[PDB]
Formats: sequence, C-alpha cells, structure tokens
Amino acid sequence: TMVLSRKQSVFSAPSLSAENEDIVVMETKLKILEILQFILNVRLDYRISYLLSVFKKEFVEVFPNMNLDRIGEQAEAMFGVGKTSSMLEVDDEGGRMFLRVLIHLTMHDYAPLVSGALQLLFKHFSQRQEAMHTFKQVQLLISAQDVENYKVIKSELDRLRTMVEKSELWVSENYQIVKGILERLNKMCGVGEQMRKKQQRLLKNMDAHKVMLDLLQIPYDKGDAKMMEILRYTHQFLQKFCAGNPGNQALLHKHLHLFLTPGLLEAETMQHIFLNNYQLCSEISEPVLQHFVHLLATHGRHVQYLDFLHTVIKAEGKYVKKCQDMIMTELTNAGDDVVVFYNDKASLAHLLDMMKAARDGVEDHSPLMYHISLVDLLAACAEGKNVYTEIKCTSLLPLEDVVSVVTHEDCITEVKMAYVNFVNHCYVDTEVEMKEIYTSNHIWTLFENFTLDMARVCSKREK
Amino acid sequence: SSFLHIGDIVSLYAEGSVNGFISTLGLVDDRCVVEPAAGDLDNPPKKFRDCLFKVCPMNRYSAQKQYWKAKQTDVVLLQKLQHAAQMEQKQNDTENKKVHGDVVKYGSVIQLLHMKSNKYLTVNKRLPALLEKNAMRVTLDATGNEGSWLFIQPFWKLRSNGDNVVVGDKVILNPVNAGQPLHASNYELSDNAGCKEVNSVNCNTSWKINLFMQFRDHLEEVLKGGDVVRL
Amino acid sequence: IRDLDFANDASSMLASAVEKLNEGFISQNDRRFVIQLLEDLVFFVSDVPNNGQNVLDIMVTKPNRERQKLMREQNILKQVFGILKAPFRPL
Amino acid sequence: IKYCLVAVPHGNDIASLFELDPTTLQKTDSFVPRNSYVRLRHLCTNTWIQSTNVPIDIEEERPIRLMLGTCPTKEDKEAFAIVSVPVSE
Amino acid sequence: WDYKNIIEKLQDIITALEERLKPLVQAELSVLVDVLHWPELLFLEGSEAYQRCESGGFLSKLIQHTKDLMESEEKLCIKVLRTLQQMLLKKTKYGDRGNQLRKMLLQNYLQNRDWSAIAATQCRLDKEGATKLVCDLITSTKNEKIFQESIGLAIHLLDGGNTEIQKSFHNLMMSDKKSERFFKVLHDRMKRAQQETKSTVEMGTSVLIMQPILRFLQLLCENHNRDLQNFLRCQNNKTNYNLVCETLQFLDIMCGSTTGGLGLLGLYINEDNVGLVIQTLETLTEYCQGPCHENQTCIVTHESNGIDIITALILNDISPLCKYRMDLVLQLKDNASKLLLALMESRHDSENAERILISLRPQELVDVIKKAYLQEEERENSEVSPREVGHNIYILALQLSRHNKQLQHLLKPV
Repeated sequence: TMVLSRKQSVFSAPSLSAENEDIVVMETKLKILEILQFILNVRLDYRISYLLSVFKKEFVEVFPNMNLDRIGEQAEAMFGVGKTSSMLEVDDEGGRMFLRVLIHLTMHDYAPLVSGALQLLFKHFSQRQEAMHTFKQVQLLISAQDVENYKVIKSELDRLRTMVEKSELWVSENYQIVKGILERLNKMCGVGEQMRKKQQRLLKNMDAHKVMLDLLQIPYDKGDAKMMEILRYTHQFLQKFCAGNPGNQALLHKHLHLFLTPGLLEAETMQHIFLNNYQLCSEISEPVLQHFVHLLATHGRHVQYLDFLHTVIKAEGKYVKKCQDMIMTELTNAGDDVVVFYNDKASLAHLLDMMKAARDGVEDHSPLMYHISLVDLLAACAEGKNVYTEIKCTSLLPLEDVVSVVTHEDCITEVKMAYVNFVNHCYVDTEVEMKEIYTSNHIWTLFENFTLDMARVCSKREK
Repeated sequence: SSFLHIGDIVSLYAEGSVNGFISTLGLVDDRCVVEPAAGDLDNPPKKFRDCLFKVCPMNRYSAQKQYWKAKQTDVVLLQKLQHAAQMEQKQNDTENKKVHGDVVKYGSVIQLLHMKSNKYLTVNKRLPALLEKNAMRVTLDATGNEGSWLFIQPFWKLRSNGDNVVVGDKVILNPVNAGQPLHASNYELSDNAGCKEVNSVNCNTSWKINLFMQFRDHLEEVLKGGDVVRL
Repeated sequence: IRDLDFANDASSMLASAVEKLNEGFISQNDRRFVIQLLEDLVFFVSDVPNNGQNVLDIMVTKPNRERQKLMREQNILKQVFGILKAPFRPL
Repeated sequence: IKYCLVAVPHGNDIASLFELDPTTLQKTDSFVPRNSYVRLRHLCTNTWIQSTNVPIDIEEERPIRLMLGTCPTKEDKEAFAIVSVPVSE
Repeated sequence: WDYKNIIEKLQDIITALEERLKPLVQAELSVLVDVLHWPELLFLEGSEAYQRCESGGFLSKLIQHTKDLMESEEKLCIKVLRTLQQMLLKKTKYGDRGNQLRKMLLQNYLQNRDWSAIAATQCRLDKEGATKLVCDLITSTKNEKIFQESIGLAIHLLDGGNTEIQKSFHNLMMSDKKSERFFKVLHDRMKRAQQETKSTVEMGTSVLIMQPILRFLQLLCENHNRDLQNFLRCQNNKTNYNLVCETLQFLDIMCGSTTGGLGLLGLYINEDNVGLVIQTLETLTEYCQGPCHENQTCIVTHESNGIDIITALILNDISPLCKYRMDLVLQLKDNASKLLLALMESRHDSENAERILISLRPQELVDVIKKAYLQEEERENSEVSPREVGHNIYILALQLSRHNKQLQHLLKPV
C-alpha cells in the first residue's frame, strides 16, 4: 500500500505568471520537507504583508519625503539579524537543526529526497533575494472591480497558456474557447486612457505578451480558415498592448524577428510597435527596411508596407535622416514593381480612367491609394532639406507630369494634395537651386490652378 | 558510362512542366529560357553550341562583394579593396586549376559556366522572375557571385549524398542562397516565341546531364567537335 | 568567336530599336537598354576595361582593327545611322 | 502491365530466369558487390520490372499490396537494392 | 490617495530596498559557501554523520546527484555549479554591514572551528569528482547555461596550471568512452562560432563562448604539458577532432583571412574583439610552446594560411584602433611576436622559416623593429614596452636570418 502521487513542484519559487527498502521512511521525510516548504512560503507571504503594511503606514503618515532609512532598517530587521524576527524562525537553535537535517537528508539514496533537501538548503541562504523578487512581483489594487479584473485575466491567461502548451489536438472543442478568450481579452483591455494604461501595466507585469507570442509561434497548415480569426484577434491584442506604451513597444521589439514574415497583419503590428517611438525609429536596422522593400517588390504592391515605411521616417515630430536616405535608396533601386509612376501618355490615360471611378471617394487598398501613399512617402523622405533624396526623387516624377496631373479637370483632391506636397518638399523647399522650377513656365500654371481652386471654394461655401 | 568531373562540358535537359534543353537568347540578354520545339535528346537543337555548360567548383566573392558595396556607397580603402578582390580572383583561378578534373559528388557545390557567353548562371533571391512573380529571377553574370552556387542533389532515390554523379543522370540544381530548385516554367516570353522561362521556385523539375566533352579532351591543341575553323 | 556573336546580337538589338523608333513609340526600359548597349559598344570598340571611367571621354592608344572590321561587317554603323536619323524624321 | 510477376512452384523452367543490370559503374564486370542497386530483366521476354500503384487488396479497408509487372522498355529509377540478411537471423 | 503617486512611491521603495539589500545577499551566499566547505562542524565530533562529512561524503554525494538532477532540475544544477565556482574562488569583502552579517551567521551556524589554499581546494574537488562531473555535463547536456557553468567550473579547477587537475583530465579523457563525444561537441561549437563570426563580419553568444573555451584549452596546455598538447591535436579514437586547426581557422576568420592579411587587418579588429584575438593568440602560443613540433608544423602549414595573418599582426598597424588605444595594439603585437617565437623555438629545419619569411619580408621587418624602438614615447601609462616588443621582433629576425641572406645583411648595424 504505497501510492507515489506527485503534485505540482513543491520546491518551486512562487511567481505571478505560474524500490528502496525504506520507501515508507523516505516518503515520510519527503512529505515533511514539502510541509516545511509550504510553511516557508507562508512565512514569505507574511514578510511581504509586513513590508506592505509598513509602506502603507509611511505613505499615510507622510501624505495625510519618506524615511527611506527607517524603511530599510525595518525591512532588514525581519531577516533574523535581531530578535524581532525570532518567532518567524522554524527552529529553536537559530536554524542549526534545520540546516543539519537538510545536510543529513542530502546524503540519502532517495533521489527526490536529496533534490528537495538541496532545494531547501539553497532557498535557506536566499531569503532576502526571494523576498525582494516576490515584493517586486506584488501587484497593488484599489478596487474590488480591479481585483475581479485581475482574477478573470489570470484565469483566462492560464487556460490559454495550457491550451497553447498542448496545441496538438486542434492544429474542435479547443477553438471556441480560444476565440472567446481572445475576444474577451481584447474587449476588456481597451477602455479610455487611464484604464488602458493600467491594463497595459498589469498585462506587462503578468507577462501576457509571452503567451500571445507563443500562440503565434505554433506550427500550422497554410489554409485553415478558422484559426485565422484566432490569429487575427491575437494580433489585435498585441496592437492594443502597445498603444502609447514605449515599454511594451520595446518588449515586443526585442522579439521583432517573429514578425518578419510575409503577411499583412504582421505589418500593422510592426507599425504599432514603431509608432511614435523615436528611440526605435532612429535605431531601426537595415534588415527590417530591406525585408519590407522585398515584400513590396516580390509579394505585391500593398499599402501596409508603405504605411510602415512612412511611420518609421518621422517619430515624435523629428525626422530620421538615416531612414529617409535608406528608404529612398532602396526604393529607387527597384522600379516598375515597387515605384510605379504614370508619366507616359498611355500611363496617364490609364490613371485618368481609373481615377474617374474614384469621383465619390478613393477605394481603400486600391492602386490609386497605393500611388498616393507612394508619392506621400517620397515627399516625406525629402522633408529635411536633404541634398540626396531631393535630387534622387526629382528624376522619378518630373515637374511636367506633376503639372499635367494637377491641372487636369478630372483630378481628385487626394492626388492633387500628394503632387503639391511632392513639388513643395522635393522641388521648392530645397537647399540647392533647381533650374526647372524658376526658369520655366510650369509653377505659374499651378498658381493659376490654385486661384481657380480658391474660387471654387468660395462658390461652394456660398452655395 | 562515366562519372562527372570538374571541367567537363555538359548539356542540361529539363524534364518538368516542359521538356527541352536550356539555352540563352544571346550575349546581350541575360535571360535563360527553354525551347521544347528546338529539339530533344534524339534530335538536339541545330544551334547546340548555345546549350553547353562547363562544370566549375565553388568560388569566393567576399572581397569582390565588399568592393562592389564600397563602389556603390577613402581612396586608400578603395585601392586596398581592389587589390584584395584581384588577389581573391587569382586565388580562385589557382584553386580551380588545382581541382580541375576532380570527380563530382552529390551534395557538393558547382557553378555552371555558359561557354558561348562565358557567363556563370546566377539566381537572385532579391528580385522576382519577370513572368512568374512568385518565383525568383535567374540570369547570367560575367563575374558571378554567391548566387551561382548550386547544390547538385539526387533526383532518384537510388542516389545518395556523397555518391559520385554518373553521366546521363537526372539531378536537381538547388541554389544555395535562394533555396528553391531551378524550374522550367510554362510561361512563354512575349518577344521570343516558343521560349519558356527558367526561374527558381519549388517544383519537381529534373535536369538530365548529357556529356559533350571530357575535361581531358578539352585541351587547346587538338581538333575537337564544335570548334570554329577556317579552311 | 564571342566578339562576333556579341557584334551580331548588338546589331540585331539596335535594328529592333531603330524599327521601334520608326514606329514612333519607345518604352523607357527599352530606351535604358539601348543606352546600356551603346555604352557597351563604346567600350567594346575602345578595347579598354570598364573601370567606372566616363564613357563619353575615353582615349584609345592603339585602335582595334578587328573590332572596327567587325562593326563594319555586322552593320552596327548602319544601325547607329538609323538611330541618328529616325528620331528626327516629331518624336 | 503487359506481364505480371508471380510465384511458380517449380524453378526448373525457363520463365524463372532473371538478369541484373548495374545502376552505376562497375569494375570491368567483376563480382557483384554486396548491398547493391540493380535492375531486373526477364530473360525470356527481355522485359524490365516496374511497380504499379494498382492495389491487389482493394476490397480491404487499407490496401497495402502493390502490384508489379514488366515492360519492354527500361526505367532508370526502377531499381531494387539487394539487402543481405544475417545468417544468424 | 492617488494611484499614480502610490505606484511611484512603491517603485522608489522597491529600488531603495533592492540597492540596499545586495551586500546582505552576497554575505549570505558566502556563508553558504563556508558551510559547504565545513559541513561536519554542524554535527557532534563522535557522530557517524560527522565522520562522513569530514571524510568528504557530503560533497561527493552532491557532485554525484548533480549529474542525475541535471536532466530535470536545470536551475538546481546551475546553482550547484555556481556555488562550486564560488568555493573555487578567493575571499571577498561586502562592506562593513556585509561583514557583520557574515560574522553573525558564521557564529550562529559554525560555532566550533592564497594560491596554496586554491590548489588544495581544487585537489579536494577533483578527488570528490568535480572533473568527471564537468566532463559528463559538457558531454551530455543540452542547456547553454549549464554548458557555460561547467566550462567555468573547469576553468576554476585548472586555474594556476594545476598539474594534478591536468593529469586527472587526461586520464578521464583516455579512459572514458565519451571523450569522442566531448571533442565532437567542442569542435561543433568552434565551427558554429566561426560560421557566426564570418556571417556577421554586438557579439553573439556563439562567439562569446569562445573566450571561456580558449581559456580552458590554454589552462589544459599550461606548463608545457606535452601529453595534453598532443591529445588536443590527435586522440586515440575512431574519429579525431583537431582543435589547433579550428583555433587557427577562427583566428583567420576573425582577422579577415586573405583580405585582412593584405593590409585591411585594422577594419576587422576593434575594441570589442581585440581581447578575444589576444586570448586566441595566447592559446596558440601555449599549444606551440614546450615546444610541440607537430602543433607548430600544423599551424605553419595549415591550408588556412593563418601564418599570414600572424605576420600581418606584426607588420601592419591597425589604423583605427591604434589612434585612440595603443596599449591594446602593443599587447596584440607582443602576443604575435611570442607566438612566432613559440613556432620558431627549436626548429633546426628550414620549412617553417621559409613559410614565415614568405609573408614577413626582411625590409618590412627591419622597419617595424626600428619603429618599435623609436616608439618608446608611447610607453606613457602602458604595461607593454614598445622597445621590448621590438627586441622580441629582432630576436625573431635573427633566428629567421639563418635561412635568409638578405635579412642577415639588413640586420647588421651601420
């Protein structure tokens, strides 16, 4: 009669993101060691509670500076240095008996018994480090609503992590639960701005991004049509996990190599990671831009890559000269597949034909939208009084084509704005003289068109 | 029957989506194509000298690539890079001469030198194919680069890595960097009728190696088939 | 033999370019290829390495009679004259 | 599929004769090395062996028996490895 | 009560406590090390437990169980290895408060009661079975952290050129059947480091792991241990993994190979890898010295032509690094000169001399010697004397002159 039922690892440090003849004697000693470990965990919890209580006392008495010296004295006094923590000791000889017991048990044949003895021995001389780690992991809440949110988030994350660790049976009952968990997390994470920040901090503390990335890393077939929605919600969760949080942006950028795969959803995640983060935009490495240009060339012409390139150029107002120069150099190398322009007569006719269908509004993801985004990107690559990008892009789009496309009667405001911004940043606002702008009768036609547009605005407003 | 050796002049016959030899459009166009109507094994194309390649060993292009990058983007540095590139070219020539005549084993790296243009066949993973947008471009480069490295892998289960390549065998030419074996696509060029594109993409295409001249016989002191002479 | 083959290919491509110019419309990529072929022919006739030196300014010590004869016999000069004539006889 | 490989009770007839063709260069027709890939030819019909995808036990839920035959032509991939079995086994 | 203010105060107190409690943690770890050193003092002198602890049974059991638990308790194995490394280290002070805590803990627990001490501790650990533990862990483990800890423990054991530890390592390699696996793992890691270095040319772990491995090999071959020097080149096994050639290949790749040796050496060497290059040169010198004719011949005649890189290290001057940091360049040149002397110690033949002279031209060598002599002004705040480096180079030139007439003529003063 001996059931060797082993539960979860007893000799494991708590974390927020969770044959022998004398077999009877060995098992009894092992269970005693497990009980001792449980008691030590309870003592650690008591120490954390004492630290929290003293911190709250100091806070209330200081704010109806803080005495960090007294705080440190009280925090040090609990680790057996004095008699203040004597009652917390699990021995009447200052730990001598406990240490002797651990040493004696370490010299036993029973391997798990020796392992537990060693675990306890090593934890004995690391109380302060363990206490500091646990206190760092502590989460402070003010409302029962916050407590309930923490509980539900922890339960959902635990279930999702368990499913991901065993994602072999569904890659039918493991799809509905996963999608529901992802939808609930996405709905709950985003509220206002203060709640958004608190949720982001809590999720960073409990390491939800790790589980989210593990969910994406699972191998899968090319076509499923069901887990695609799961991944679509997973990416949305990460996108919301980065809004206005440079810390989360850096955390997810540490794993940037996971998002360097051909796809459109990953482009949005990269854009959100690099959005309004100068520290990352100015230090962006060559391979990221190389990969995006390669995707533009080979995979296809899509607006997501252009949006990422545009958002990387400018961060926090300041423009990145390195990014501008590299983007222009890499875009000009590839032509007719990435940098598509309509300058020939036939190309202009095709442009007018396709734009005539956008009279009621440019269709999203359309080739016209791609062309507008490309022109805007080229203009933004030269909004620094640069001498290289400006002259490089002056050749791609001659001023004659700009004026022809702008003065045409069937021209839309979006393309008109794009071309005007291009001819402003790349031609006018330059640190070097351009013969064509001034010694030619081109900008005057644009000025006449501007006057006509002003008259049109006047008439429309009067109407 | 005989084994394949470094320096032998051979022809490659494609058996995939289309059947035919691999040729070139000229010395000014860097596109490799296959023309099924040109001929078959029993009736080779009339202009068969355009379908001949020389088996060459691996070549180093690190210094050359560094020099090219330096040119793209100081005088002493450029001079040192040029000298290093020239020394690397000399070392490659010496190594090729040393390893001339060595047997070819499956899993090794070889380079295919089109003789008529004297150009190495290269695969560019950074550029898509002109017609098959999902594939990678294959061209001819005079100098060559790391894209010319091709693993010769066994197409038959009876052949294994490390075994000597036998003449007349069907193999797979897998670019080292691109990683996708050469494919004779069914797309037809809009300018050259009857010519199909050669690209780099996953497929089951196989290349049969037909011996044309041995390395020992490839010496410039004897009369040989295909030599241009005046009477 | 390779020089002769290159001369023939260049003559054929220049003839195609002349025919396109006579038709009236030439694509930008075709124009770039024509310019590249013209530079290649300049270097081929000059018989000097392409070390990045300006193509329009090349000094030749000893002209290559074989290259000149190849040009004349394969009619590259005829295609050059055609390229010089066609654009000016609207385009 | 013109001819089908079968088993006959008696091996004293002429239909039970086969010849081996190497799949690689051999030392001037020396002894046959152990663990070799060879192509089998039927002496009488002068036909080479092939294996077809037509099952023989289609009636079963999971057919595993694959049919074989001979054809006048030769296929360079239809080779059999002769794996030696230990005398101890 | 503001949530943001409360969070900020919590962060401040956490940072203060973390900064203040570190020396106490260090003192507690030191007390644990002392307890491991002397476990028997916790038992009565006449007790069988006391006798077993004094005989070393406790440490032997810990070492034996570490191998068994490495499969599951990787963290426990890492902690045990780190504790052994600390035991194999000298004493350290952790401030007045740390010393007070350590004294109090030592009084509470152990109520009763130097290079020689380090050697004695190393011998004790070897007797208990530390060497076999590290060998088995390196051979069978799959965790990078465990591999690093085992390498560090081996380095600590072999520190000071302990002849007994070297003998134990050699005996274990000869007897145990997994020595082939050990050498295969070492060769694979060296090849992967070379591949990553060539690809990148921040330093990756694959290239940072080279430094401890090179130090371990140097310590193995210290004191001119002919047995280990020859064993590292060729073993008595079915498959032999030569490490000298791999080290030479790594040096050549990191220095730039032919491109580096053709005058572009400075570009491939910076302040981040100069230490690793120096360690590689020291390891090669340790291999060559003794002298070891086979190792010298292999290094000189290896197809990688690393001898050209070695000669370039003395001939050419690293343009970028030398401008702002000359001590590192001087140390590198001194190491290169020592390596060349190690290669040309007692070779009565001429093949090595001719091979070296192919790259090291006489006139350039004389010019380098003169420059080293005249660069004494750079000795300011430097440990390596340019004059001494030039003297070593001159000795090398004299030794080479036995086979070159031009160098002999050039070396004669006015």
